[PDB]
Amino acid sequence: QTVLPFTGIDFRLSPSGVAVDSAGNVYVTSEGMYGRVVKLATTVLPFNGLYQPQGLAVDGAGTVYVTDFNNRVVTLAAGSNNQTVLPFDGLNYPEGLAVDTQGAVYVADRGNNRVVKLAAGSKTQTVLPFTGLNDPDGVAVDNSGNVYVTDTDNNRVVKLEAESNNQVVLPFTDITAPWGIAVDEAGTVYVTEHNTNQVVKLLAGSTTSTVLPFTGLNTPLAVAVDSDRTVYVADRGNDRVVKLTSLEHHHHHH
Repeated sequence: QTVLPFTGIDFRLSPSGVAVDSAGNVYVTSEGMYGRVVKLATTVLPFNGLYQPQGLAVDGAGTVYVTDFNNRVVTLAAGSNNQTVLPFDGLNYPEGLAVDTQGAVYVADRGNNRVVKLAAGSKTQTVLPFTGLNDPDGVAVDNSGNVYVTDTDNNRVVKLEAESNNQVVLPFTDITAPWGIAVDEAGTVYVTEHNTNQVVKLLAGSTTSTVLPFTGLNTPLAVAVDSDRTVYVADRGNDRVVKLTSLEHHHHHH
């Protein structure tokens, strides 16, 4: 277990989201009235007008996607100084955000109890056929197009299967108010919760989740997983990002 050196900044880090790109750069949303996206290669990315930024994601091209409480999703192409606003419509306190391998953008529109999707280049959104959501917070999408959502106020993690289009509840053990979510290349789902200061995982097809051996955690809000399967957690209560390196047999990938 390692604390990332987010040093050389004036402001309180106040992490609300974490993401890792191809090259191991780590991106964090810094949640204040003045919002920022910070990158540890420490730089503050040139986003303008972020107000309490929440979820973020980064795709294979290095484009960074961020939701905030001005009810929008903004993107910044790699290197660019001009953000664009994606044409989502009618968001209400969007929290988690995910981007799939085809560039579609998924937003947990928490205030509207829904997950909305915008295909790449599109300008009309679709509401995904989830049922019975109640203040959903985190969203993730795996390589097969399965969508996972932390349905926070129903104390469950749901998965919209791409093959059946049916919603199923994943067997996480005694989960309460799940918040952050991420999915890795093997379909392992990682979740944080408001209730317990634990980060838990569930292997694909497994019947029991396990607790990851992090130690110092206070209020883990966000989780990300890199291609080595190292896990990163926004440990909000201690103003830091912690990572837990995977076993060596996971550090081969192409």
